[PDB]
Amino acid sequence: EKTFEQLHKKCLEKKVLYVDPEFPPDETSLFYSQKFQFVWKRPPEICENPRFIIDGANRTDICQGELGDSWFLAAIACLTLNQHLLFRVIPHDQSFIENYAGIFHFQFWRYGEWVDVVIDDCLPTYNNQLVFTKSNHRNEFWSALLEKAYAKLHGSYEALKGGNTTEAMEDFTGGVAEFFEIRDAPSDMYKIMKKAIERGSLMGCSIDDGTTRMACGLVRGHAYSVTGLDEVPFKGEKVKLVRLRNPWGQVEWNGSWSDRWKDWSFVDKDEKARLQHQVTEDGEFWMSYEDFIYHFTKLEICNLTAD
Ligand SMILES: [Ca+2]
Ligand SMILES: [Ca+2]
Ligand SMILES: [Cl-]
Repeated sequence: EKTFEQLHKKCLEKKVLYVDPEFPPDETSLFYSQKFQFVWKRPPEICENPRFIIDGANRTDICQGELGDSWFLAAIACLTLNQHLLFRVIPHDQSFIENYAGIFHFQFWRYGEWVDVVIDDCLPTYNNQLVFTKSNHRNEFWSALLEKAYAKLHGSYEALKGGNTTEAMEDFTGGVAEFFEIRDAPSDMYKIMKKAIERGSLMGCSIDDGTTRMACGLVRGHAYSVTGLDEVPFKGEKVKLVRLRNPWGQVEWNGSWSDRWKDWSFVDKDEKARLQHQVTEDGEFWMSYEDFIYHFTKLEICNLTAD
């Protein structure tokens, strides 16, 4: 069939913007169950200087919109902790300012092989803003486009409503997903999680809802990304910590080790820097290992295939 390269070249020669026949910018690509609201617009119509990737592809670029696909977004965020893996999914040679023909592509691991998914860059908007996933930088479009490509792989945006983080992790790595009930967690699980993150394995977690917020700042039935583990010295003892990211890009733990916790004052300025401590409402936060195990019920690890 026609490769991305073939289609891209063709559009450039005809000086036309690609329109995807198989996943067109209309209601069919949005939903399946019902017929029901959004204007489709390409990023150069949304803003004056759109960019595919600004300041690197990282986890601050993944902010959930009006679609319940946290399971997928938590996994993208995890993937950005591992830049060399990330660039297999997101081909870097793509631009709005050079050889632009309104066509992009992404690679996913599917039937024991990398498959290429091609999309046009039309995206759902309302009042000229993205309604679905966006970057916290208003001119950056890779994450919105990746979501679109993944929606195409599943037939519609609506098909991304509900899923398991481990499905996305496998689709991005070709690794093998493993589950832990935190209830049955062994004594050394801090160490297990630490070794996994250092190995570049993707890790997500959630609080089971038997399938809007909690007082402590956590969200039930919601995929979080595990983005770090570390030990800090605090009042003469070493304290084990866990870092998580809510793929909403906001709404955080408000307990100990949270952003605004006063007893951060007792931590040395260099240690703060090593932990990348920042008081910012970005969805990312430290919490104690002890509080983590106490609130979270499910931990999912995707182990990279021993090449
Ligand atoms: Ca970025
Ligand atoms: Ca924060
Ligand atoms: Cl660009």
